[PDB]
Amino acid sequence: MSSLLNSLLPEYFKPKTNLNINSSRVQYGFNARIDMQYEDDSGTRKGSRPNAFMSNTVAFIGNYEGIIVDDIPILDGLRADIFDTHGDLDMGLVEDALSKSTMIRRNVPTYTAYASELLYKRNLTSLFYNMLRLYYIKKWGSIKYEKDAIFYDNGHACLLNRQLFPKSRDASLESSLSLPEAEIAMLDPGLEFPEEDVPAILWHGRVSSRATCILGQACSEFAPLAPFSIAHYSPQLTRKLFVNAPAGIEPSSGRYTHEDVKDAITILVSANQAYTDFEAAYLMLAQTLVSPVPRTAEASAWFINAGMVNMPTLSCANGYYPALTNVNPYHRLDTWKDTLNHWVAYPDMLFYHSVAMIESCYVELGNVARVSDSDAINKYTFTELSVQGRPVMNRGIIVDLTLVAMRTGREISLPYPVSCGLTRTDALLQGTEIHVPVVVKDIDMPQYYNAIDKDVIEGQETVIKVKQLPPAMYPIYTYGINTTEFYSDHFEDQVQVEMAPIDNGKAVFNDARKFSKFMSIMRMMGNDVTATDLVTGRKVSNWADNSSGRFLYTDVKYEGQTAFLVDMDTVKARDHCWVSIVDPNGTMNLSYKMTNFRAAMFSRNKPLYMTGGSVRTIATGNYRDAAERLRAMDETLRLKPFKITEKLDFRVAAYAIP
Amino acid sequence: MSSLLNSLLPEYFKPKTNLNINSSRVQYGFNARIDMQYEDDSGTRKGSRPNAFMSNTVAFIGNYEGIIVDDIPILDGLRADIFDTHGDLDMGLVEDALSKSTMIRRNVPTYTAYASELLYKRNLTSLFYNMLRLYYIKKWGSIKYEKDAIFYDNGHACLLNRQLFPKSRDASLESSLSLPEAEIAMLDPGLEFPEEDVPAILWHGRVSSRATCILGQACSEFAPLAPFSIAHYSPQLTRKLFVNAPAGIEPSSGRYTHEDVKDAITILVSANQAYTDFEAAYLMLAQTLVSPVPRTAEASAWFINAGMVNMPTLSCANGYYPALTNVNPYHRLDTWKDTLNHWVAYPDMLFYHSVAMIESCYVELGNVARVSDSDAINKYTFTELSVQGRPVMNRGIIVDLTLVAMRTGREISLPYPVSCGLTRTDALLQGTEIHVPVVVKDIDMPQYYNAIDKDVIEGQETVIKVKQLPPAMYPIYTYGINTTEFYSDHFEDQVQVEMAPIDNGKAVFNDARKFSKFMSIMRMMGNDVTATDLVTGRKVSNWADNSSGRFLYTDVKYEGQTAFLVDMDTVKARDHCWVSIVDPNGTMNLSYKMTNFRAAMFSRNKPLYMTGGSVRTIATGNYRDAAERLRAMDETLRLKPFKITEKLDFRVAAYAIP
Amino acid sequence: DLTLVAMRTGREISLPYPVSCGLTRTDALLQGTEIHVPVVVKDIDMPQYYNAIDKDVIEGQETVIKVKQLPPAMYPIYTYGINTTEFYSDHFEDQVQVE
Amino acid sequence: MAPIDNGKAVFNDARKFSKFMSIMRMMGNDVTATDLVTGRKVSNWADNSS
Amino acid sequence: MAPIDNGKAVFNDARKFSKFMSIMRMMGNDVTATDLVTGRKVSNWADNSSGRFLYTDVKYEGQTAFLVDMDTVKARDHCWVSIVDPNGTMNLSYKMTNFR
Repeated sequence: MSSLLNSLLPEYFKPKTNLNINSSRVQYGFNARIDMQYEDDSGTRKGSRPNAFMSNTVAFIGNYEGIIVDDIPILDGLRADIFDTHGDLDMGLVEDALSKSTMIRRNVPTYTAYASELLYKRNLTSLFYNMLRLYYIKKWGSIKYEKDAIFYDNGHACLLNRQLFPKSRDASLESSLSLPEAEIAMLDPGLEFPEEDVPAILWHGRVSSRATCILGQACSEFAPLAPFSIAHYSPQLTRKLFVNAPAGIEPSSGRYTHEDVKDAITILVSANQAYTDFEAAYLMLAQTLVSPVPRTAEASAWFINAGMVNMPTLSCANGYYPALTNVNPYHRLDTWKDTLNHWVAYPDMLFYHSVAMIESCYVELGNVARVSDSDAINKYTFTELSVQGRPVMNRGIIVDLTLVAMRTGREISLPYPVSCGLTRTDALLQGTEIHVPVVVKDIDMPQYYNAIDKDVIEGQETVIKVKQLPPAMYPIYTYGINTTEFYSDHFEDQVQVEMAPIDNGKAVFNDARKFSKFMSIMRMMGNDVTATDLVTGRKVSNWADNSSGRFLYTDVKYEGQTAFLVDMDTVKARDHCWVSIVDPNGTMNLSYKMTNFRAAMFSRNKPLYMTGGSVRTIATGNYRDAAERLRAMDETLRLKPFKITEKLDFRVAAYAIP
Repeated sequence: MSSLLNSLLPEYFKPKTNLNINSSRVQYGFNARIDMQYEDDSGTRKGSRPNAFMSNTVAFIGNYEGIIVDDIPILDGLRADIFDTHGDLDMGLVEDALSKSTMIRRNVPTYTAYASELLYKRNLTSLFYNMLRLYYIKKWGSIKYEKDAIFYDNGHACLLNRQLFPKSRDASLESSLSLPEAEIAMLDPGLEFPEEDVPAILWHGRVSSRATCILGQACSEFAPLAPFSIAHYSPQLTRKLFVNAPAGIEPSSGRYTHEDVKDAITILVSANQAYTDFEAAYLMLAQTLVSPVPRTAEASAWFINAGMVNMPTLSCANGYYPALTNVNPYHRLDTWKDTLNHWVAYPDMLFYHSVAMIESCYVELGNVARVSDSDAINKYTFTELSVQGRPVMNRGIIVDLTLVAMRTGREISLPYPVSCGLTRTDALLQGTEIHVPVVVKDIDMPQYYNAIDKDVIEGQETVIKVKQLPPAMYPIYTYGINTTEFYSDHFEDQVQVEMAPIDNGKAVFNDARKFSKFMSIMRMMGNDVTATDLVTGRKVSNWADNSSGRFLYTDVKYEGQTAFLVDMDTVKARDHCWVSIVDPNGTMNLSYKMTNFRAAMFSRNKPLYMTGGSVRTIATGNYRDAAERLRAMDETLRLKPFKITEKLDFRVAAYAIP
Repeated sequence: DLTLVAMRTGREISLPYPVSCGLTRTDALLQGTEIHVPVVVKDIDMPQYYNAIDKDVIEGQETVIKVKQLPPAMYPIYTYGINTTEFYSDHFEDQVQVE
Repeated sequence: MAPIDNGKAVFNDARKFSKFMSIMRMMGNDVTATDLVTGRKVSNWADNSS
Repeated sequence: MAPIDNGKAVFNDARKFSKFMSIMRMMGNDVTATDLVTGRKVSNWADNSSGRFLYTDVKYEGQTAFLVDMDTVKARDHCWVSIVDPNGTMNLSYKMTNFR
């Protein structure tokens, strides 16, 4: 769904057609200008940060596994006459439709019996999913995965790719997969009984020598060596695949270019009228394509256990009964060919749509994790209250699109309630502390991180405990579309806090909200302050994340209640503007303004520049030549948003109906 | 009748087409949120179970035996001209109709004489019944039956499959039956005198190679090895079967799929004009598709002796008189094709219609068994007063439909008073003791159950004496639509047990009604209560079921005087998500509230999900409006043009609609 | 073929029965791949003009031309200036100003 | 208190800490608080008269 | 801005080419383009004294098309305004004050 994911990008940013990705890691952000103004009891001070880079990091590494499941049928592309006055498939009219379009009327009773059983299981989403993955393996087939490389690196702790991904070796993306080929047989017209558990698809003219090899490899098993996002393990779709081609198919060549895969997809969709089936596969890949690099070491807990990708079962009966597919197809929405027309024009735009989607999900799960398990809307019952359709199960895409609705605060709508794709909320839905394996870089590691072994040596491999899941990403593209108090991602804001009395060289902050505001100010001024949690006896630091220049309360790494002892004597000066002061006095007022946003992308510690021309808009209106909006709002999936209502605690988040 | 069985299903239940059954046991039910409360002089203790599963276990096994009986003729199908004003065959118009036809002139006088006997032989219910069973045998053929498997187990008593079903070998449903084929001869139109005691049917065009194999096996003896419900014992319907098909009958293929049986049925109903015959066969199979696993150990008395199935004799004389069947048939009700049209569209919906019917019957036979013989509407005379027709004998479908009418509280209407199918009320009307076999687990069994021995070592085969039949199923689909105080299936309920501090926990229940509600609500709260009768000296436990989680008064297994001593310092916490009664003092007040309902099904201790399209309420009007429409768009290939439009680039072309 | 004629003339074509028989022309178009047409050369300076497979070819050699986009096979003559487009430029009056 | 906290409560306010510790003693409960800054301990049972 | 195919942007028009190199000079980016007709390299940094670009620095009267090298854009003088990668329609609004 192009028009949906295209809306998530910020109004100032309009990306160009091509993007030459040449690495397994891409930073994306913006260069903003901050105009700070400070006032306290001592006096006033005015400064200005001329260039500030706020960015996340996203990679092409994510452990996933495929399962074949049975899902709903997509009834789009079938002729409009077989459907009655309502949006329902009548078997009374299928008998009539097949009868009028043949001379041999002996086969009508047999044809109707088989058609009735097959039409209620038609889904080509799994075939297009694999065909799309083959396109990007050939295009970006020079990305290197080194086993003894770094995953996260702060200075105290470190995670290697040996950990998080065991049973892996060093390989390029083209060298990862060695796909076998399934038998692409020809369906001779005259066969009366459709062979069971084998799909048949239509084709335009002669099946090319290259087109055979693509369809053969798309249906086969995926068995990777290196952990890659677009080369994840998938079960075998089918053994055989019939093709009702008037001209006979040619034998498989063995080799194909990425350009040849586009020609295979464009023909397969046009012949079968499977435009809505492609839209499902497009959204399903947008989830998987890229995975987040964690903000802090604790945010690696999300990516330990392998998330399951629900691939629908491959079934189709267009090859057997080509009478059912004619020139007047049935569609629910009039904008039902937009997603394919967008991809075929601008293939590399999927990267930006993928980054936009996975950001929105992992940002909002930062809030859902902090919700107490004694309210109406909680981690267990947030999807069920949101959805207003009838899917098979609240899994895959339904979970992800619910989180996008909660982020943007708008009603998202799909034509069919499809439940296919990655489920992320697995690490969240379990009342157990997660054991992230880490490497010790400095001797003073146990003071900061909640480590098992309290005495360590540089080189030792230990384990750290994570109870509450912290935010994996900060808002960048979705910055200021709706501002929560937790992130505090405002354009303009006036922070007011009262400074605690400095007894010896230490200031006690008993309250939780005041402590968050204090360290948030001192960070924007650019003062590396270090405080001691009195309950646990572990040191917290506002400079936890360098990439995103902000302080979240989850950097304390202790759910519950505590009091902090801030060290006011050892306040280091890392980055100093003219605003920056060391000695606060009385009531601290900081008023900042953010202006002059401009998007910038970094890859392999150099600037990554966009190539090609400017993207012209392709989009169809609500009506072509349709008079009355026959609402048909019974079967269509609808996802209602939730607004965060702030309360006194500040540690707990709460959702309400707007 | 699809219509009346559809209304039995709950409002929240939204069924889909396909149901992938892969076992011989299904736990259908619903998930509800129970808000329990315990109020006392000391204070209130609140609990909340967010997902409480109330289930009824249903199996695919059950001993049945078919017998060929004489039943009324179904006159729906014959041309409307030969019928008089009253609605009976006016012989004289038959002789007129045969004379003005395409019949051989020398046969008219001899055939007209036979008409008086042969035209009143119209009942195809037996053939359609067997052909429906062949459809489901080949569809769900992979289900297994093990000999030494657990039929029932409640911890104390165990009942194996060897006990109830001797002469039983372990085998799959597909490998159970080995059906021999009956002769399908071609009717010679130039036959001198019609052969009575040999049925002759009509057919459209040519009898296919597979249709011969299906009709051959349908009119044959069912001799099963494993006691399956859809493969029970049936006698040989007929030896030979004539088929008036001018196009010759092809010889038997040998093999056929489940889709080929649907092809055979749709041709047979259409040619013979026998839709009311199919409606009778649909309701027959709805009774005897699935049998309920007994709720308690002593509720196995219903399934000891084999209940007889009444199959009406196969008799059809359409082959001899082709002229009398045409396109203008005589029918009583206008909605006479609705039952077939429903089955062809949604075959797997019969499973839901079957469980709805047996749950309605076995619930009502529960509270019919607890009435004294000295009454107006009693055990023996509940069918006679309800029935306002003229059936041959009050058996089969009449007894099952009258029980459904009592449950729902509505008027059930059928077009013909047909008396065919299973008779359930067999063990009830006998009014004698039934001896169910049991294998013991513990050594302290015969205190609880009314056993034949008083001391029994573990692993011994004993006998339980059941006098009054307890309810076999708890109401789940019919929950709080026609509520009785016996089952106590309310949304809101409360009980007030009155105790004084002078009593050291010990309470005596003089009343029987509130004893039942106390013991039931304590089990929702997850507390194992063990009462002891003061008069007799037996013991009862509220934990006497692992499906519904309720206490019915028939679990006492004795009718006498009510003096139940419950000691409230021996209450043990058994389940999870439970409220604790540590030490009560004064008057106790228990209460619960069920708020929302969500349909759930379980199989092999895993969730069984419904897949496929959205099932609609098919009406007679929804198809014949498309017949009124006719697709009246004159079938004329009108090709509309597209004017090319030039813009800035001129290299690429752009087409407009006008 | 009838729907292409309807686009050219700009009128509504009506047949009594929706019959689907005859030649199908749109075959090489829908494939959307490169086609390899054979050619015998006359001059030696051929492969500058045509997108040939070889860069130097002696006269009388059998070579191959790579055709990607299909050029028009016929120019409009009978349908000249009835439904005019700017691509063909089949006007009665036309002018161009080179500055 | 929230369920995420495993029984442990921090009293930032001094006024309601006094009322909590006092009412718990009427109810006959021996509470022993520990100061986070200094590291001393206080017990509500510090009298046998009032 | 012309579409950057490989690492090269074709400027067919004469006026648009003059405005492009005039912007990139004020930002302070030493851009080098190749005249396709003559086959000689033009540079916007021709005169250091006067900080502006005239069209006569091409040194070819007549009509031509320029192939601008977008990969080899050096950074001689950088203010905070200065960017290397232009995208779509470029707008530059400057004000000159405080002459001495």
